[PDB]
Amino acid sequence: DIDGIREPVSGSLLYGNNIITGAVVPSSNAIGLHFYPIWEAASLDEWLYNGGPYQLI
Amino acid sequence: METITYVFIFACIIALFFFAIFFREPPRIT
Amino acid sequence: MEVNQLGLIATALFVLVPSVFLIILYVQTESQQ
Amino acid sequence: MEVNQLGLIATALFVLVPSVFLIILYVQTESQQK
Amino acid sequence: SEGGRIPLWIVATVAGMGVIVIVGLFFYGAYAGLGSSL
Amino acid sequence: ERGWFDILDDWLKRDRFVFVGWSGILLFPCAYLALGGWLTGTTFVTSWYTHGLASSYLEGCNFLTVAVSTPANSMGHSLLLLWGPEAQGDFTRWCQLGGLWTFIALHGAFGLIGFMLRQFEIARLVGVRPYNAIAFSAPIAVFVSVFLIYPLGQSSWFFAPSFGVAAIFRFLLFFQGFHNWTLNPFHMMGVAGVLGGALLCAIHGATVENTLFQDGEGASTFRAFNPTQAEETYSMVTANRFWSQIFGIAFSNKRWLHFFMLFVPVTGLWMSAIGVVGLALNLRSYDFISQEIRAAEDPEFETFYTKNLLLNEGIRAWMAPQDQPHENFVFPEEVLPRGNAL
Amino acid sequence: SYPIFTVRWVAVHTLAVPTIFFLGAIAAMQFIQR
Amino acid sequence: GLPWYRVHTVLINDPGRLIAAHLMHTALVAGWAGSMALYELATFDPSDPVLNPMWRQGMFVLPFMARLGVTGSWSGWSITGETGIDPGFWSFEGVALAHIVLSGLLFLAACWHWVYWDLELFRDPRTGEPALDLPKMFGIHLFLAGLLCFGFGAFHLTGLFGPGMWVSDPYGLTGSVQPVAPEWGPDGFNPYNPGGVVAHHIAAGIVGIIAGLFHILVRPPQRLYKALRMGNIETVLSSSIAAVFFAAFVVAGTMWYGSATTPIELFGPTRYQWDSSYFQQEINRRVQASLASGATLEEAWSAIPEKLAFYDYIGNNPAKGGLFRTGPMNKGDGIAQAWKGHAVFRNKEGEELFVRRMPAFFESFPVILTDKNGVVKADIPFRRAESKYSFEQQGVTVSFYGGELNGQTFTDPPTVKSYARKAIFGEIFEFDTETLNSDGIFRTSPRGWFTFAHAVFALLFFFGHIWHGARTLFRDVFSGIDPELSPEQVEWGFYQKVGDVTTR
Amino acid sequence: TITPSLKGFFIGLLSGAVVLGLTFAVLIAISQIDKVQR
Amino acid sequence: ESANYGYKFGQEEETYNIVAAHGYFGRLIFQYASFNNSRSLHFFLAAWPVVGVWFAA
Amino acid sequence: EPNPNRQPVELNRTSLYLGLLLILVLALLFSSYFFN
Amino acid sequence: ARRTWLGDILRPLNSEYGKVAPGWGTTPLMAVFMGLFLVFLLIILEIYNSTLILDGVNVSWKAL
Amino acid sequence: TTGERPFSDIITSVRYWVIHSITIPALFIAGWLFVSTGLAYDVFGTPRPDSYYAQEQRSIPLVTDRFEAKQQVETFLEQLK
Amino acid sequence: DWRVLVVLLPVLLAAGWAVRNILPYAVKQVQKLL
Ligand code: CLA
Ligand code: CLA
Ligand code: CLA
Ligand SMILES: CC(C)=CCC/C(C)=C/CC/C(C)=C/CC/C(C)=C/CC/C(C)=C/CC/C(C)=C/CC/C(C)=C/CC/C(C)=C/CC/C(C)=C/CC1=CC(=O)C(C)=C(C)C1=O
Ligand SMILES: CCCCCCCCCCCCCCCC(=O)OC[C@H](COP(=O)(O)OC[C@@H](O)CO)OC(=O)CCCCCCCCCCCCCCC
Ligand SMILES: CC1=C(/C=C/C(C)=C/C=C/C(C)=C/C=C/C=C(C)/C=C/C=C(C)/C=C/C2=C(C)CCCC2(C)C)C(C)(C)CCC1
Ligand SMILES: CC1=C(/C=C/C(C)=C/C=C/C(C)=C/C=C/C=C(C)/C=C/C=C(C)/C=C/C2=C(C)CCCC2(C)C)C(C)(C)CCC1
Ligand SMILES: CCCCCCCCCCCCO[C@@H]1O[C@H](CO)[C@@H](O[C@H]2O[C@H](CO)[C@@H](O)[C@H](O)[C@H]2O)[C@H](O)[C@H]1O
Ligand SMILES: CCCCCCCS[C@@H]1O[C@H](CO)[C@@H](O)[C@H](O)[C@H]1O
Ligand SMILES: [Ca+2]
Ligand SMILES: [Fe+2]
Ligand SMILES: [Mg+2]
Repeated sequence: DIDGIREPVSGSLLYGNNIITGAVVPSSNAIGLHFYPIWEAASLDEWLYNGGPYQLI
Repeated sequence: METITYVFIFACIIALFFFAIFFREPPRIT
Repeated sequence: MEVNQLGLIATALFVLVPSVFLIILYVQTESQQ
Repeated sequence: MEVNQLGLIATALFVLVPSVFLIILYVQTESQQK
Repeated sequence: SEGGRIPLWIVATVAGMGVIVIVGLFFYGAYAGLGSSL
Repeated sequence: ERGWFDILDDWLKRDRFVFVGWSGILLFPCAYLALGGWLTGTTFVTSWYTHGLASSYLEGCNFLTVAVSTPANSMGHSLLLLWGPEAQGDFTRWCQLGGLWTFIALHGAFGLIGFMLRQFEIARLVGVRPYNAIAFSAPIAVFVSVFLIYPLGQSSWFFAPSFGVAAIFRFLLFFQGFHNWTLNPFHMMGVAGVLGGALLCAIHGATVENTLFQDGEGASTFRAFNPTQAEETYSMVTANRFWSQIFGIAFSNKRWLHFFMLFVPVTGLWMSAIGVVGLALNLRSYDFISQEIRAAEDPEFETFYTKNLLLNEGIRAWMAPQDQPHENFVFPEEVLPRGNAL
Repeated sequence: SYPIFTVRWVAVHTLAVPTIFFLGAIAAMQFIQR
Repeated sequence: GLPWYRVHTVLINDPGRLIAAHLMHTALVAGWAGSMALYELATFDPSDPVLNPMWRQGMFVLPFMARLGVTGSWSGWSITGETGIDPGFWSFEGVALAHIVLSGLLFLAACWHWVYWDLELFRDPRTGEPALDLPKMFGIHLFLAGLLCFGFGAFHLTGLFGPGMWVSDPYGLTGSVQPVAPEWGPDGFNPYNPGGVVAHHIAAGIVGIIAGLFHILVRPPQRLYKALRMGNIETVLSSSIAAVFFAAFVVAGTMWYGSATTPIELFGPTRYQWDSSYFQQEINRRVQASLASGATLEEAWSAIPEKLAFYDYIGNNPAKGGLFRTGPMNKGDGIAQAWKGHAVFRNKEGEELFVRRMPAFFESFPVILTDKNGVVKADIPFRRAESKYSFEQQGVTVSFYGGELNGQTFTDPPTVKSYARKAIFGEIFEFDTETLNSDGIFRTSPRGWFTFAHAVFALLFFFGHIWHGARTLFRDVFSGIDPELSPEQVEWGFYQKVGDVTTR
Repeated sequence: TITPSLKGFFIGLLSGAVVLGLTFAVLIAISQIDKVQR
Repeated sequence: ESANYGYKFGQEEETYNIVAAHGYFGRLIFQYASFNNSRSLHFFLAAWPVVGVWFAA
Repeated sequence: EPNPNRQPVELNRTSLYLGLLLILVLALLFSSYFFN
Repeated sequence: ARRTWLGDILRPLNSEYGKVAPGWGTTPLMAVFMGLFLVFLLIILEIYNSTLILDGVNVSWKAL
Repeated sequence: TTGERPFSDIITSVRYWVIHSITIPALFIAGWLFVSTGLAYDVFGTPRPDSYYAQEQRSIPLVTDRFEAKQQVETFLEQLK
Repeated sequence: DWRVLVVLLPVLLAAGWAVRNILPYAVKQVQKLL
C-alpha cells in the first residue's frame, strides 16, 4: 500500500509482474518518514503490507 | 513458466560473475 | 497470466544458440597448442 | 489438435543439448595439434 | 599597427565587461515589456 | 599530369588554420546555412500560422522557448522549397509557412554528410585509421531517424521535433504519452549506452589521473608530460590491481579498453535509432497484453505498468487540443480524465 | 610579414559580422512594449 | 588465430570458394521462399476474399506471388474468389515446389565449387595468382541484368508472353491480373500509373544492355581505378551495399505511401487513406448519388459494398499495431464476419450527430458527438457530477442503414453508447473473436511489417557501407599506423600541402 | 505544358548551377594564383 | 589477428601515437581545440561527466 | 588438394565471459516482451 | 590449377586483370551521365512529393 | 604554426582597434535599427503585439491547405482591419 | 524603402572606413602574391 490509501500495488514476479513491470514498492504514505524496522511491526505480514522491505533495502 | 524463466536467467548471470572474478585469465606482466 | 506461450522456447533458443556457439569456439581454442 | 504445448520445448532441448555436447567434443578434437 | 601595444589583460577585461553588460540587458528584458507576463 | 584538377587539389589541402579539403565544399555552406537559419528563425520568425505559437526573440521568447517550428500539418511532407508551389518564391510567406524548418533539416543533413567526409579526408592525409568517422555514424543514425524517418512515417513534418529547447522537451513528453517510449527496449539499450559511456568517460579519466607516475617535482602534475615521450604516463599495472580488488574485474589490455569506449555509446545510439524507426509507423512497445487481460478482469490488480498508462492517458487528453491545433479537438470538461480533487 | 586576407580571415568574419548585427537587434527588442 | 568476427575473410582470395559460399546463400534464400510459401498455404483461408483477404491473415509472400500473376491453387480456388479454376503448374504450390527444387540444386552446386576450388579460370594467366577482372565482370553482369530487365517488361508485364501484373480500381474493389501496356508520356513517372512500371523496365533494360556493352569493351580510366581501388573486391562490396540500402529505402517508402506495385488488395490499405478519409468520401459520394436518384436511406446504404465499408475501418489501418503484438490482424479484433451497417446517431431534437473518429496517434480516444457544424452535442462523460452532454440527458439514439442491422433503431443508453464506442473506429463490423482466441487489440498488416523491416535493414546496411568503404580506402593502415610516422607529417607547417612530403 | 511549378523547377536548377558555377570558378582561379612550392 | 594482441599488459611504452591523434583532431577542428597533453585530456574526461552529474544530483 | 587459405579461429576466455554476459542480459531484457 | 572444358571457354573473359585506360579516360563523359541522372532522380522525387506538378499527372490512387 | 598572424598579435595592435572601434558599433546600430524601424516584422512576416488576433476573434489563423496556403495567410492578414 | 537605407548605411560607412585604413597593405598583399 504505497500511498497509504489501502490500495496495494503488486511489485513481485510471483504476483503477476515481469522483469520490466516488477519493483520493490516504497513504504506506505501513512508511515511518512517514520522508521519502520521489522521489530516495529506486529507481524511480518503487517510489515510486508506496509512496504517494510523498501526501508530495509 | 515465465517466473522460472526470469529467475533462471538471473541466476546464470550471478554464476557467471563468480567465474569471471575467480576463474579469470590472470593478467601477467611482460 | 495469459502470456504468449511461444515466449518460453523463444527465450530458450535465444540464450542457447549463441551461447553454444561461443562455448564451441572457446573450448577448441583451449585444445590448441 | 490439442497436443501438449510443452512437447515443443521438450523435443527441442532433447535434440539440442546432447547434439551440442557431441559437437563441442568433436570440434575440440579436430583442433588438437596434428 | 604593430601587435603588442594594448596589453592583453586590458583587452580581456574590457571584452568581459561588455559581455556582462549585454547579458544583463537580456535578463533585464525578462522582467519588462514583451515576455514579462505583465 | 598536373592539370587544373590537381592544382585545385593542392589548394584545397593546404595546411592552414582551418583545413578545407574537397569535403569542405559540401560541409561549410551547409553547416553555415543550417546554423544561420536556426539563429535567424529563433531571433525573428514566428510559429503563429503553423502552430499558433510565438517562438522568436522578436515576439518575447527567451533562449529556452524560442524555436524554429515544423511546418503546418497541411503541408504534408513537402520539401517546401523557396521556389516551390507553396511559397512560390515569396521569402516572407516561406518563413510563415515553415520553410526554414526543411531548410535547416536538409542543409543540416548534408552538412553532417560533409563532416563525416571531412573525417575520412583528413584521416587519409595524416595516415590514421578512420575510426573517428566510423563512430560519427551514430549521431548520423540518430539525426536521420528522428528528424527524417520519423515524420516521414507519420502524417507530416509537423510531428518531427522542432528546433528549440522547450520544443524538444515537448517532443520527449509527446513520446511518453503517445508512444510509451520509456517502455521500449531499443530506447533502454540507448539509455544504457549513453549512461554507460558517461560512466566509462569518468572512470577512465579519474583512473589515469590517480595512477600517474611522478615524472616531475611540481604539485601540479600536468607539466610532467611530453607529447613525444615513449613511456606510459600512468601505471596500467597499479590501475589493474586497484580495480581487480575493488570491483572484481579490471581491464588489462589498453587497446581493448579504448575500443570498448568507442563501442559502448556508439552501439547505444544505433539501438535507439532502430526503435524510433519503429515509432515512425506507430509500431510501439506500448502494452503488455498479459497485464491488460488480467487488469481488465481483476479490478484489484495494480502495477507500476498500469499506473504509468493512466499518466499517458492524461498527457494525451490534456495536451492534444493545443499541441495538434489542425485537428480541432474540442474536449468538454466532463470528458477529461482526472483523479479525485485534482 | 603576415598577410591580412586569408581563409581564416573570411571564416572569422562570416560568423562575427552577423553575430554583432544580431546582438544589436536583440538588444533593441528589450525595449519593445506590448 | 582469426577472431570470430573475421572468419569469413578466408574467401577474399579464393574465388571458387567465394562462389560456393554465394551458392550456399542463394540456396538458403530460395529454400526460405519455398518453405514460407508452404507454411502460408497450410494456414491460408481462401473462403472469403471480401472480409478475410490475405492481408488480414498475416500473409507475407502470398501477395508477392499474386502481384506478378500467380493467383490459383491446385486444389481449385483462386484469391479472387473463383472456384473450379485450373492454374496449370504455376499455382502457389508449383511456385513453392520450384523454389525448393532450385534450393537443392544450388546446394549440390555449392559442394562442387567448394571441393574443386582450384580452377584455372580463377588464375591470372600472366602471374598465376588468383584474380578476378572486376571491371569486365561488371559489364557482363550488367548486360545480363539489362536483358532480364527488358524481357520482364516487354514480355511478362505486357502479356505478350506472360500474365501481366495485379491492377485495380482506385478503391481496391475489383483487382485482378491484367496485361499492362507501357505509358511513354510524363504520366509514366506517376507512381500510381502501372503503365510506367512497364515502360521503366523496357527502357532501363535497353539502357542496361547498352551500358553493359560499354563496360565490357572500355577499360576503367587509370585515375578511377586507383581512386576506387578497382583491384580490391572489397570496393565492390562497399558500393554494392550502398546500392542495396538505397533500394531498400525506396521499397520501404513506396510500401508505406502506396504505389501501383503495392496494391491495397494484396497488402492492405495505407495509413494515409484513413488520415484523409479516402474511403469515407467515396462511400458518402455513392450514397448521395443514390439519395439524389430517389432511393431511400436504406437503399442508398444497402447498396454500399461490404468490401468498401471494410476499408473505412481503423482496424485495417497499418499504423494501429504494436511491435510485440504478433500474428495476423485476425488475432486482434477478430475474423470479420459482416458489415453491421452504417450507424446514424440523433439527439432528442432529431438532429443528426457525428462521432469524432479516432486519429491513428491515439491508443484510446474519448467519445464525442458533434453536429454538422462541429458543435459538441453529446459525449460519454468521465466525471458524471457536472455532465451536461451525456447520452441520457441528450436522448441519443442510433439507427442502422445497410448491413445486417438495416432498418433497426436502438434507444436504450447502454446499447447506444456501445455502438458510439465502435463508431470512433469507422464502419462497424461483426467479428468472430473465438476461433483464434483474439484478444481485441489491434495489430499491423503486412504493409506495416514490410516497411518496418526494410527501413531498419536499410539503416543498418548504411553502417555496412561505411565500414567496408573505410576498409577499402584504408587497407594499408588496417592493422595500425606506421610505427615510423614522422612527427613532421602530423605537426603544422612542415608541409605546405597536408600529407604531401614533396611540399616541405 | 510549362506549369508554374515546372517553371519553378527550372529556376531551382539554374540557381544551383549558378551557385556551383561561381563557387568552382572562384576556387579554380585562386588555386591558380596561389600555388604550392615544390 | 586482433590488434589488441599488439599491446602487452605492463609494457613500458605507449601503445598509440598521441601526436598523430592530435594532428588528426587538430585539423578536424583547429589546432588549439585539440589536446596534446594526455594528463589534462584525461582530467577533462574525468571532470565533465562528474561535474554534470553533481548538478543533476 | 589442401586449400592454402584455411586459418585457425580463436575465442579467448575473456571474450567468452563478455559474450555470455551480453547474451544473458539481452535475454533478460527481451524475455518479458516475448511472453508479452 | 585444374583446367576444364568450360573454364577454357571462359578464359578470355577473366584475363585482363589490372588493364586500365591512360589518365582520365572517359571520366568527363561519366560525369555528364551522373549529372543527368541526378536531375532525373530530382524530377521523379519532386513529382512524388507534389513539389513538381505537371499537366495530366495526378499523383493519387485516383490514377488507378 | 600555419602561417597566419597570431590572434594575440592582431587584437593587441592599435590598427585592429582603430578599425574595429568603428565597424563593431556600426553593425550593432544597424541591427538595433532593423528592429526599431519595424523592418524586421515586415521582412519575416512576424506579428506585432497588436496583430496576432482581430479585436473580437479568438481563433488562430492556422494554415489548412497546402497549395493555397499563401493566399490563406494573405486573407488572414486582410481581416485585421 | 528608406528603412533599408537607414539600416545598411551604418554598415556601408563601416566598410569604407576599414578600406581606408587597410588599402595600403591590401594592395601590398595582392602585389606580393603576384
Ligand atoms: C554548396 C552546397 C549546397 C548544397 C548541397 C545545398 C542543398 C540544398 N539547398 Mg542550399 N544554398 C547554398 C548551398 C547548398 N545548398 C548556398 C551557397 C545558398 C545561398 C545562395 C543556398 C540557399 C538556398 C535557398 C534559399 C534554398 C536552398 C535549398 C536547398 C535544397 C534544395 C536544392 C535544390 O533543389 O537545387 C537543385 C539544383 C541542383 C541540384 C543543381 C545541379 C545542377 C546540375 C547538376 C547541372 C545541370 C543543370 C543545367 C546546366 C541547367 C539546365 C536548366 C535549364 C533546363 C533551364 C538542397 C537541400 C532549398 C531548401 O532548403 O528548401 C527548403 C531552398 O529554398 N539553398
Ligand atoms: C522482411 C522480413 C519479414 C517480414 C516483414 C515478415 C512479416 C510477417 N511474418 Mg514472417 N518470417 C520471416 C520474415 C518476415 N516476415 C522469416 C525470415 C521467417 C522464418 C523465421 C518468418 C516466419 C514466420 C512465421 C512462422 C510467422 C510469420 C508471420 C508474419 C506476420 C506477422 C509478423 C509478426 O508478428 O512479427 C513480430 C515481430 C517481432 C516480435 C519483432 C522482433 C524484434 C527482434 C526480436 C528484436 C531483436 C533485437 C536484437 C536481439 C538486438 C541486438 C542488439 C545487439 C546488436 C547489441 C507478418 C506478416 C506470422 C503469421 O501471421 O503467418 C500467417 C507467423 O506465424 N513469419
Ligand atoms: C552483402 C553483404 C555482406 C557480405 C558478402 C559481407 C562480408 C563481410 N563482412 Mg560485412 N557487413 C555488412 C554486409 C556484408 N558483409 C552489413 C550490413 C554490416 C553492418 C551490420 C556489416 C558490418 C561488418 C563489420 C563490423 C565487419 C564486417 C566484416 C565482414 C567480413 C567478415 C564477416 C564475418 O566473418 O562474420 C562472422 C559472423 C558470425 C560468425 C556471426 C554473426 C551473427 C549475426 C550478428 C547475427 C545472425 C544473422 C543471421 C544469421 C542472418 C540475418 C540475415 C539478414 C540479412 C536478415 C566479410 C568480408 C568484418 C571484417 O571486416 O573483417 C576484417 C567486420 O569486422 N561486416
Ligand atoms: C558560398 C560558400 C559558403 C561557399 C563555400 C565553399 C568553400 C570552398 C568554403 C571554404 C571557405 C571557408 C572556410 C568558409 C567558412 C564558412 C564558415 C565559417 C563555416 C562555419 C561552419 C561552422 C561555424 C561550423 C561549426 C562547427 C562546430 C560548432 C564545431 C564545434 C567544435 C567544438 C565545440 C569543439 C570543442 C570540443 C572539444 C575541444 C573536444 C575535445 C574533448 C575530447 C574528449 C577530445 C578527445 C581527444 C582529443 C585529443 O586532442 C587527443 C590527442 C586524444 C587522444 C583524445 O582522445
Ligand atoms: C577549483 C574549483 C573546482 C570545483 C569543482 C571541482 C572540479 C574538479 C573536480 C573534478 C573531479 C574529477 C575526479 C578527479 C580527477 C582528478 O584526479 O584530478 C586530478 C587533477 C590534477 O591533480 P594535481 O595533483 O596535478 O593538482 C591538484 C592539486 O594537487 C594541486 O596541484 O586535479 C585538478 O586538475 C584540480 C583542478 C582544480 C581547478 C579546477 C577548476 C574547475 C572549475 C571550472 C568551472 C566549472 C563551472 C561549470 C559551470 C557549468
Ligand atoms: C537563413 C537564410 C539565409 C542565411 C542567413 C544566415 C547565414 C544568417 C547568419 C546568422 C548568424 C550567424 C547569426 C548569429 C547570431 C549570434 C548570436 C545571437 C550570439 C549570441 C551570443 C550570446 C548571447 C552569448 C551568450 C553567452 C554564452 C552562450 C556562453 C558564454 C557566455 C555568454 C553569456 C556570453 C540565407 C540568406 C542564405 C537564405 C535565406 C534563409
Ligand atoms: C537436396 C536436394 C533436394 C532437396 C532440397 C530441399 C528439401 C531443400 C529445403 C530447403 C529449406 C527448407 C530451406 C529453409 C531455409 C530457411 C531459412 C534460410 C531461414 C532463415 C531464417 C532467418 C534468417 C530468420 C531470422 C530472424 C529470426 C529467427 C527472428 C526475427 C528476426 C529475423 C528475421 C532476423 C531435391 C529433392 C530438391 C533434389 C536435389 C537434392
Ligand atoms: C546449433 C548451434 C551450433 C552453431 C555451430 C557452430 C559451428 C562452428 C564451427 C567452428 C569450427 C572451427 O573449426 C575448427 O577450426 C580449428 C582451428 O580453429 C581447426 O584446427 C586446425 O588448426 C589448429 C590450430 O593449431 C591445429 O592444431 C589443428 O590440427 C587444425 O586442424 C579444426 O580443424 C576445425 O575443426
Ligand atoms: C453491449 C454489447 C453489445 C452491444 C454492441 C457492441 C458493439 S458491436 C460488437 O463489438 C465486438 C467487439 O467489441 C465484436 O466482437 C462483435 O462482433 C460486435 O457485435
Ligand atoms: Ca498598448
Ligand atoms: Fe585513455
Ligand atoms: Mg521583454
